[PDB]
Amino acid sequence: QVASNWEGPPYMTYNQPQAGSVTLPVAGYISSQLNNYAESLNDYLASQAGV
Amino acid sequence: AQVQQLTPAQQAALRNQQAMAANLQARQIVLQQSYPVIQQVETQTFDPANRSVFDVTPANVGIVKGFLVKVTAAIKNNHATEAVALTDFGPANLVQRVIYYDPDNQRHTETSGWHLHFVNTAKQGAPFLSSMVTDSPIKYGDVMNVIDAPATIAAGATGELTMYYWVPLAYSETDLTGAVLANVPQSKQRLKLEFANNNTAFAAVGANPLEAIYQGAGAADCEFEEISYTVYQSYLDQLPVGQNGYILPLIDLSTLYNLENSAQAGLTPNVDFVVQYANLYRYLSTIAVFDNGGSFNAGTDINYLSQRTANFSDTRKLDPKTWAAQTRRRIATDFPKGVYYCDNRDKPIYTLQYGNVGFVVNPKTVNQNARLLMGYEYFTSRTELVNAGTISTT
Amino acid sequence: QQAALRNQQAMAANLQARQIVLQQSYPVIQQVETQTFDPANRSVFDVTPANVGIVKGFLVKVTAAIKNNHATEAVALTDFGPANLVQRVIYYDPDNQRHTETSGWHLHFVNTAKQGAPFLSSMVTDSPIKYGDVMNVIDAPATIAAGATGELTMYYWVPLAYSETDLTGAVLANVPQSKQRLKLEFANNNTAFAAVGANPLEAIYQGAGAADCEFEEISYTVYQSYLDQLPVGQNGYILPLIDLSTLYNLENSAQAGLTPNVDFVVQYANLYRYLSTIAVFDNGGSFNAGTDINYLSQRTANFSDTRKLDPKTWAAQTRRRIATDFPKGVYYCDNRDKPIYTLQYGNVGFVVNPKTVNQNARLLMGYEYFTSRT
Amino acid sequence: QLTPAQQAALRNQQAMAANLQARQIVLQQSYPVIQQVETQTFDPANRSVFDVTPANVGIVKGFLVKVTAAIKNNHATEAVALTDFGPANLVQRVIYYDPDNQRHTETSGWHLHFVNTAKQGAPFLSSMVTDSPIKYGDVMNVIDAPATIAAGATGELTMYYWVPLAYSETDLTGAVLANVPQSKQRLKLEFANNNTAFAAVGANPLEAIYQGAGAADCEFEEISYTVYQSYLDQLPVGQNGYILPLIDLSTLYNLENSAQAGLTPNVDFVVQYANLYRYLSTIAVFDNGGSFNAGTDINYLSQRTANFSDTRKLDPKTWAAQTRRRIATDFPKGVYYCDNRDKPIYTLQYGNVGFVVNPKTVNQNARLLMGYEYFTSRTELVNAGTIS
Amino acid sequence: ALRNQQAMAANLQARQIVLQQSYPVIQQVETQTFDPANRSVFDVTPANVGIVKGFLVKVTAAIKNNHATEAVALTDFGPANLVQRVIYYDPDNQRHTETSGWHLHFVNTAKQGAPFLSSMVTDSPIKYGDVMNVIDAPATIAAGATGELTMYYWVPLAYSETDLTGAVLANVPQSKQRLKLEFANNNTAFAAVGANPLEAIYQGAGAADCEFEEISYTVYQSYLDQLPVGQNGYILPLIDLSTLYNLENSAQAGLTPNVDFVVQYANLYRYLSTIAVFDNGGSFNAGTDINYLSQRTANFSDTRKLDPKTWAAQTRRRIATDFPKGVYYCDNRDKPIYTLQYGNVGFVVNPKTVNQNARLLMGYEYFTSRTELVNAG
Repeated sequence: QVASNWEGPPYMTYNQPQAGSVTLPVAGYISSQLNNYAESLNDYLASQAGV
Repeated sequence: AQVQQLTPAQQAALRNQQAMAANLQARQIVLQQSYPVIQQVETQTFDPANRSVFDVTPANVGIVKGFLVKVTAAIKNNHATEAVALTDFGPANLVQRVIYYDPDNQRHTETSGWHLHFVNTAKQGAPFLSSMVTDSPIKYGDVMNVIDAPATIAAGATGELTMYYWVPLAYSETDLTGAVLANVPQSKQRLKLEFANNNTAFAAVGANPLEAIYQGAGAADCEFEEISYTVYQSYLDQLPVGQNGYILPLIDLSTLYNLENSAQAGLTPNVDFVVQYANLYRYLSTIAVFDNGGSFNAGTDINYLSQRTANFSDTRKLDPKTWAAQTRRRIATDFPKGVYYCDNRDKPIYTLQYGNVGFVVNPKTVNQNARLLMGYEYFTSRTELVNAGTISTT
Repeated sequence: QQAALRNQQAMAANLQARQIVLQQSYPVIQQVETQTFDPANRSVFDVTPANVGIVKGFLVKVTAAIKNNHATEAVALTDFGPANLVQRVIYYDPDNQRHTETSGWHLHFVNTAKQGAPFLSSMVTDSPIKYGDVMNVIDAPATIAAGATGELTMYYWVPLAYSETDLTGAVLANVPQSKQRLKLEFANNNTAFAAVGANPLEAIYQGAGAADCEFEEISYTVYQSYLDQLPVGQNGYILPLIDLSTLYNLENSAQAGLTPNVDFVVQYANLYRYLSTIAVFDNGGSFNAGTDINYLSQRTANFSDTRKLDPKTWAAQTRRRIATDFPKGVYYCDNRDKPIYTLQYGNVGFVVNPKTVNQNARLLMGYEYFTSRT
Repeated sequence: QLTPAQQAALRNQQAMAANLQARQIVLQQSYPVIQQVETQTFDPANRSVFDVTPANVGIVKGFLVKVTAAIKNNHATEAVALTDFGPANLVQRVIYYDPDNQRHTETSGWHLHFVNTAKQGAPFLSSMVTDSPIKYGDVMNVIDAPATIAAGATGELTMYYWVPLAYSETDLTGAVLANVPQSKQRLKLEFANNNTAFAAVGANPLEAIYQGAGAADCEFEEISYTVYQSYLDQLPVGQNGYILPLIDLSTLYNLENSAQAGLTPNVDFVVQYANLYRYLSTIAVFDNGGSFNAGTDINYLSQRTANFSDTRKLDPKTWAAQTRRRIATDFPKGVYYCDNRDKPIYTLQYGNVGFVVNPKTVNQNARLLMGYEYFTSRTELVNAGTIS
Repeated sequence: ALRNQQAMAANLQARQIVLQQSYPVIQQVETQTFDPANRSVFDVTPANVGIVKGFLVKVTAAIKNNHATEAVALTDFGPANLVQRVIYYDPDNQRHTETSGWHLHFVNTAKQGAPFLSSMVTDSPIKYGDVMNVIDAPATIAAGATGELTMYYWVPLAYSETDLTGAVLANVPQSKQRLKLEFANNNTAFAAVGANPLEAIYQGAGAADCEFEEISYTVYQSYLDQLPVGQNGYILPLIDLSTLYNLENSAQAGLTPNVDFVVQYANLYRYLSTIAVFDNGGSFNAGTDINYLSQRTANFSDTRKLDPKTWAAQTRRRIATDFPKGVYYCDNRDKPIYTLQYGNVGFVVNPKTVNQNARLLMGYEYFTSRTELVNAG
């Protein structure tokens, strides 16, 4: 039982920045990445749902 | 083992080495990703003729490091012709007792205000929150009056005291031993504060000025007016949640950093009076007050002070001036009249049998109601701290 | 993140090279300029330092010969006193980059804050051996009577490196076309003697006879502390590269617009990593020992306060750092264990909630911070 | 490889790494013990030079010497007053010798006090005056002396001296190994007598304690001394025997003093660092013919290197400003301190180093009293290539 | 177990070889005369030869009474208060005996069976008796007179001359043994009228002007040279040499009348004897201020609960006389008191009259094992 997107309990880790993380980027930036934007939303929702 | 009973390499073998490698790794994660916050949690003004003991509820936030207690007092004299003068402990006798219970209902620190003030002095390296006198033409010095008390309250005058107490939970800002986790919806955590009455804060001429604040001929009519106080909680916010909850140093939050105190009696002149250090504590400092029957002398009633061990008898055994010379290296002054300090921070006393290490006073003149008022400072650990549970709302 | 391992491997190679320079080189301190002048003619002077080695600071010695030419009245020393002898100090890098642009009283207070004691003062002890005020390193008379002449002296440490063991902010001045520079402005006869009822902020003496006080001379001497005999390898100099890339700066400002019982927020700049903060509540030419401020705080971006304290409890935090109190009106905030970066945790500001605000009341804000290009 | 200059540099790098490893094993596993070795009360009119035998136990770190004294002014009307060195002149000379006849310290009384001050950051065993209403301060009178002994009065003196063997409590450099069977160690102590501790009005008050118009009738009553030995016990034992820092115990931390004469006004007066020591500090006392001034008789103090280049050359008020950065006060009137602990002076790195004083005023019988503090080790001196 | 009976049988065989092949030597270590107004504490450093068995300390003194009219008289502890405190240290800086002078003297009496180095009065017409004055002191010293004192101490390391348990093997490469000696001085040896005569030598109305003129001491060292060598090295008793025979004194206070005051045997040692000195506020009484003495186990069973005259009757069976007033001896040499968890056997005294500053001075001798149990590796 391991999950590739599990960052911990989702009510405790949803607004938590990561370890190094001086400045965070945005998850998507037609004008920029599009299928990387859609997979950055699917990976976040898989973290909040646990596989 | 030649001097100590447990010889720090073989007292490290009595501890889990895999559990303390994981404990130091979790402490440096916490100190890297958290933020020091200090918040006011409780304020109250009272008259001590009605109520003097107060339970203060601290906030259930982060990992708590300690409490800063500001006590302000106003004192009326109300005598016809006589004045009173400040004692040696003085404004540090504004708090008579301080007790802290953690979120697990485990008692942490239980001592008086004079002993809490001296451990606050001894860990700084100077008298606590004081301003030294210098030659500088730039106006430094006593501007804000952090700790302040009048030296003499005349017949029909009012004095204003101010005193600060640091109630330690964690040992230092880096060593998080004795800190408690309070990031919980509810906890059995309180801070009990006993304050000075009109009975215990004024002593007449001849009485024991140990817990008193002012002493003089006009002390029978001296009254308090207000003993307003303020509590500040110092904690670390934004704990580094990893997988399965908070990343926590488990051995650090299960160890207690305690500040108990005691009172030993039974002294006779020109023989050793040994006070046994207790079993299974890790002693860090010892403070002895030689209450010689309501009189306090500057070393002139002690032959020698010592720290003794069962095998290897005396580890230090010094004159009252030579004992005070070891103290002047640490706090850059010496303690008040009758107070003797012993530092054991680089080699803590942890001795696995009861009376194996003791503290010795060899007095040379002993009055009737003579006693030693011991004050200790130590680490202990009775509990283990397995990992916790989460919510997972449906 | 894979990019946080190389920026920690670059710190490990930098700290390996810092302990090579500090262990295998020579600390030199040599006099670069000295000059004696009359402040009626000029009071702004430029000092060309030596371009050698790794410069890690300047020691500035300023003397003065103030004479009171009044008929009957005297003047007395202000609270800032001889720390207002240098009005401003500006340092420029060999690449003509400005490092430190603070004033004189703020440079003295960071010198106080980095020592743990009042800067270059002798503490009074009980010792029978005659220690104490023997040499008068920092000295000024308390009063100057009518017809008298007071001799002043004052020392400033202008820092480049952070400390003696930490070479962060230091300057490598072995460059060919060096533009290294140290500006200095001094007190003339218009900014050092205030009348009664004036603002004694930048003044030195104040009293009923300040209308006829004047300087006779001001002499200055600059000493440069640097590291000579740097380790040379096969590929060249062995240097702490991201220690000389970092600046260590000291700035001051002046904010206005204070309202009673209203919070006054001064925002921290997002590009700096602030180490300390000094706030001087100048309440219209009047200074008070906390009796005109409700609280002081360090508020974050949302609304969250981190140290919201009474002015007596704020002073209790500085007494376990510098072991005394700053003069009345001066408030110090220490952030050396965790610097205010305000780029990795929101927009932090500095709050003063005043109780009483007079006309033309301002809030002077001294800063101390690191700066790089990360 | 194969060159004895770099073959010796490789095994010196391995011996230094094994020494720093064995040191922190000792400082973690040992226990600090301090115990009394000798106490004696005497009269300086009979005898004033004493020799003390310390115990050969453990690793000896140093000695704490309490000196107590009583002084009566038997003059009819005139009083005396303290000098600037004061009760530090109760001891005139401290000499320590190894169990291998290696001299460690030969300070005077005043020079040992100033090194104790400069290694603390404050005047030695003093109490700072604070604003606290809790009665801290001067309670026990650890170092005490009356400022004035009137005609017919009596004054009690107290003084403490740390005689260092090891460098600090975390650096065991200069400490004496004594848990092996060897000869006895020797701690000689010369005290002040009735000829050296009272000076008339006009005499040189360098090594005096009191000075005044009634100093001809002043005398000692008693001098007591107690010596405590500070050492480490329960030393760790490894598989090959004791685990000891082998080049820290064979290094000497020493505290010589000296003097020079022949000073000319506005002419640089050089005192060379003679031997191949690693000098850590330097105290210059400008005895200007019995007069002691606060920098007004010196143009500049300096330190030169082999190519005549000053590596520091400061005003006397700027020389004292660097002193206030370390000990948070000024040394007494005429005493000049030079800190070199971060980079010790070593006359094999950049050539011959000297100490320069350019005097402004020079009186008759003027001299410069030096005090050194240095390391001494055994110099390995391999041949590099050619012999001719 | 049989690994403790076999290892003890090899210890007793190796002790009989040492006691039959070695030669007893007693030789002088150090002599010194001093003024106690100058120095009082002396550290003696004997050589490391053979198997050390103990030290003989001869103390000579001279007391001058400079009072005008009044005289002083001897206390009950007498010349045994010449040495105030004696400490021995191992070659490995391990303390062995850390007791006082009067307690060392009474253990010397208890090990002999008679007052130590005394001569008994007999009916013989041949002039035996007090010929040499081995231990001697005048009874009084008049105003203007001078008295000569002589007193011998035996500092023991081994238990007896046939039992080498407790002895020190000083053929070790560590360091030199030390013998620290605190002597009396002018602030200890003379007590006024009504003062505490516990550690004084003379007491009376002229004690404010009694001064020491000189104290001289001499230290002898009894050791066993000519040690037997076997096929593998020194034949040695490994349990007898890795065992300390120690003498230690203590002090307890806090007594109230008709209440059992209990002094607990701490310190998991094998206690061989106990000496209790009832100092009832500077007054020493012959059993008239004590109800009984006992040795109860765990508040559980008295084992020798006796009144003070039957307690002294067991002492006359042992040392053929009585110890002085207030001194009470308890012998446990046949069955040594060996507590095994802390708080297992106590010593009880029920007083009858308790004055101010009344205390109880304990003195123990015991066997114990040390650390670094390697047994001559």
